[PDB]
Amino acid sequence: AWTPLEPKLITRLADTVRTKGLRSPITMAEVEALMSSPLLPHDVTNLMRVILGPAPYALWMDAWGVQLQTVIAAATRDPRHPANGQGRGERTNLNRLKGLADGMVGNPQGQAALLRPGELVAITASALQAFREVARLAE
Amino acid sequence: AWTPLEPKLITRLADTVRTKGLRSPITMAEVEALMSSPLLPHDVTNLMRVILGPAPYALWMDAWGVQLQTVIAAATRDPRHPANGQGRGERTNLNRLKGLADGMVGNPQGQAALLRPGELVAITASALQAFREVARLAEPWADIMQGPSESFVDFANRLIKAVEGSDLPPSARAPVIIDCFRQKSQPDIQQLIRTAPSTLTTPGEIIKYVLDRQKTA
Amino acid sequence: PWADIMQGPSESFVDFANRLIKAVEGSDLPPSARAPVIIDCFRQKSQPDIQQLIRTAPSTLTTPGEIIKYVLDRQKTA
Amino acid sequence: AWTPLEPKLITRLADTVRTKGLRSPITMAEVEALMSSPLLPHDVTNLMRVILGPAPYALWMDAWGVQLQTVIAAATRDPRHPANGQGRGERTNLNRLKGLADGMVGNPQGQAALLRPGELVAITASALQAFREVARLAEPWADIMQGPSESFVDFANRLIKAVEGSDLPPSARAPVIIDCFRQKSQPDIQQLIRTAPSTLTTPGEIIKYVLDRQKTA
Amino acid sequence: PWADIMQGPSESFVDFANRLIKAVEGSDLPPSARAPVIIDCFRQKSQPDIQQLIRTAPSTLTTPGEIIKYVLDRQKTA
Amino acid sequence: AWTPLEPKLITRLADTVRTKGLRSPITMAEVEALMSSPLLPHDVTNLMRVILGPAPYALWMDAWGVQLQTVIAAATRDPRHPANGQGRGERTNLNRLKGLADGMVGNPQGQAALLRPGELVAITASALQAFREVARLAE
Amino acid sequence: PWADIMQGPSESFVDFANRLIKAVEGSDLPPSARAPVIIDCFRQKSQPDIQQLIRTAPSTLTTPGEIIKYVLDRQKTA
Amino acid sequence: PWADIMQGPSESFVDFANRLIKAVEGSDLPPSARAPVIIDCFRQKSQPDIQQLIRTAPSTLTTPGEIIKYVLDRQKTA
Repeated sequence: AWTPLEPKLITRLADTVRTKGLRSPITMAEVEALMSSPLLPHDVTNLMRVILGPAPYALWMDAWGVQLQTVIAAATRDPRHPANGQGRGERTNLNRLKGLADGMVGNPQGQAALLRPGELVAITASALQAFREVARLAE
Repeated sequence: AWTPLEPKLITRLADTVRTKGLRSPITMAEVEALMSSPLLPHDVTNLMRVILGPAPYALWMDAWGVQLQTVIAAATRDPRHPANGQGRGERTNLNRLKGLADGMVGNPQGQAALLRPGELVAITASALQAFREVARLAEPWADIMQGPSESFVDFANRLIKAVEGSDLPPSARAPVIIDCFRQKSQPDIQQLIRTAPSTLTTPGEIIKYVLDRQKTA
Repeated sequence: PWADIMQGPSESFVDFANRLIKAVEGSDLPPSARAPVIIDCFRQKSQPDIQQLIRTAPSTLTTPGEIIKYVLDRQKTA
Repeated sequence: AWTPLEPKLITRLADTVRTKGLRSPITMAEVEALMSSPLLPHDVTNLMRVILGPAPYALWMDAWGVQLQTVIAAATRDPRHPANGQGRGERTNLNRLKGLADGMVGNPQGQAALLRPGELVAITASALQAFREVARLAEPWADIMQGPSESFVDFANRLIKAVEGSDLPPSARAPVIIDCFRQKSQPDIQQLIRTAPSTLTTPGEIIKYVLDRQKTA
Repeated sequence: PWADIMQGPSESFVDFANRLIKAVEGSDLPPSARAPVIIDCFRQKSQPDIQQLIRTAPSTLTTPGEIIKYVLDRQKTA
Repeated sequence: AWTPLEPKLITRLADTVRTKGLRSPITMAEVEALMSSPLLPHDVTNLMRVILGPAPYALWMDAWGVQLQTVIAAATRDPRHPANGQGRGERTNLNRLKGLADGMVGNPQGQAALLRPGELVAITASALQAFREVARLAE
Repeated sequence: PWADIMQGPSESFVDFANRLIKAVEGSDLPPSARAPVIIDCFRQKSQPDIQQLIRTAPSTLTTPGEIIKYVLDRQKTA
Repeated sequence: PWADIMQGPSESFVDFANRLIKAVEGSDLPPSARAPVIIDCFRQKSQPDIQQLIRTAPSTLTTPGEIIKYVLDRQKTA
């Protein structure tokens, strides 16, 4: 069952990003805090939509896609990925990682249903690395 | 059994709407948050009464009625609506959707008793769409120019804000943002983007390139 | 007093509408007489530019929300 | 049996391209006309040699090769191509499409002998798309303003021309034209469109309304 | 003669409309041709301020009474 | 079998419209000339795309749609329309008149296959009336 | 003579490319030596603004058509 | 000391590059840290004309030799 993040925490994090900036160690610590439980693509996408401005959000979408592509290359380079399965029918496509696959587009409940925990942690680590890249790039 | 929403959350949401406005993405996220569980007409009505001013509340009542009427037209166009039933005796009238039917007027307990979960989710989605309409209505991208003294990140922020908070379809924002970066953004940056040895096909990539090769001054 | 409310020369229209709806709903009128009074106060107050904007409405506006939407659409940006 | 195109039609088309340019809708219509029957690689090659200058001809050769390569990739991605056959011995190589295969180099009769009708129509569609690309490349909407002394029909003509002859998708031209009518078109017409008692949802309707209620001067 | 009627530089609009409607209805035109003629005479006579006022009508005026009402509403008080 | 109109005649008509205008009696006579044989929606659409500028073309699309809608109202008001049939399965929808129906979008050959001669003459008369309206409106 | 062709200070690039390709293809060179000569003449003629524009090409341009397309995209509008 | 090397107002760029590469390679840095340091010293030293010339590089320069070639191509002849 999907539970959304508190809008109070999200508002506090957005104001933190607004006053301290993207690169302060306190901001990265707060992001790591709100990045503790494995989030669904819907959660991370809406979180970055709210806390980041338009141009940093575009940059972050780009960087997140690139990092997820690196993850999928490593996944096709190793059939023992915690997102993959043993047979070929469990291979994870980027539509399933970005939340674009069938039964997931716009629906967080179905998303949480079909996604694997390894998928969730890989998406989360990818999003964190992308946030770091964009923060280092913006300023 | 009906449980009311916390007045603390409602007060925080009202102050959010008061400071950030109706159209900010944080405000829409907060509304989506408080719009998570299917609400009864009483809940949504009181919520909009508290968070919205008088005139936005009138506009929202209008828009909610229109959206509910579209829903009821789709319902009479398909007898398999999750609010409808199979026989004709379960057809859902607008008095039952707006909470005006018998046994519901002013009583949230009876409301929660007689209403269907499909009814609740349809009412909730209708109210969310009406809120979006009123927010877009209560408060121009093609008139945005980069000032002679303005930096590029401020211009990009302003332009992306005005383009995403406009009436364009979602699939037409990126090309418009790119073509506005190319034609606005005074001729130094125009020539900087023009003479790009690589092809830039995303606003983020254009922003990164310009920030790298910009004339430090 | 609702019948003394005018839209100031420099005031925006949403502020005037907020003030007027507040004073009309927080008054001694019956509940069934607030909407017609709000409409007829939008038409006679709300300084003559918006008065003419509401007068020359190709559609018939029969609700304060519809009048507010129409005026916000076609208002003179300034 | 191969029949050449009339040099009279080719001369008329060449003069059309010379006076109107590569991108005019009349020129594209004339090209579509002379692109009606499926042409052999010899025909299209000589046609583009005659109607196009040297540099546009080089560009067109490049673009035609790229489009034919995309076609051959789709062909190896589907063994049911009207140019392909069922067995592997009918697979169509680019030497057969560009007319470079054995028994075809320089000979249009042998070309017409060995080529398939699906091959011909694929070559023809590829050449048409390549011509469109080169025409769009050989010769900005968001920078168009209505001059202080310019009439409104001239401004509308210029704007619609620049918007339709641009890189936008076909489904994004009407909203862009409308929103450019509203934000460009100096503030007298801006206020004239703003105070429209009816909702104008088409460039033609906006043009008609403005032409009716415009300030005669 | 109806086709020689012009709105004087100092004349009000209701006097001009009265004179024009009088001369058009008391003439040799068929009954089914009076309203279009009165409208098209309002549009081409009625000195260029009112001409532009009628031209820039967001609504379509299809009756002499409607044109008279619109002009009386939005006329330049002087 | 579909045969296109000569680009030479179309070029001459376009230059006629360019020099004489839309409303001259010679221009209307030339349009009536090129409107002699019943044209398919593809033909009339491309013809108006070539001879008319962008804004007159938008106006003409609007007017053509309105006139075709009046025709379809008269058609549902009389089951004996030369475009209609006797049974209800031959009723003509606006997607079939504007060339938007199935098997017709972008293909003039299939268009000529499925269309009726009554359909063609109704489309042609509608387009002529729309051209007259737009010409009277433009100047 | 192809080796004497320079892009004038006021001449556009498409005219220069047309003139150069004409003079190179209508000359005594073998057919297999025209494209490299056209490329190397684009690079050394075509006054230093376009020279630097071609020099700083992140991609490798190996055809006169590709060079023409690149230059037409990134040229200094003036 | 490498971190004290600046390009003089009148000094050419090849002399500055020679001096900087000499002082960086003949220093106490590890071998794997010389190229990034040379690049970042080209970018921050090398007086603001060449600084802006390197900044506005449509391509990404990831080697001291490539930076030197680019600057020598597009340098202001004087």
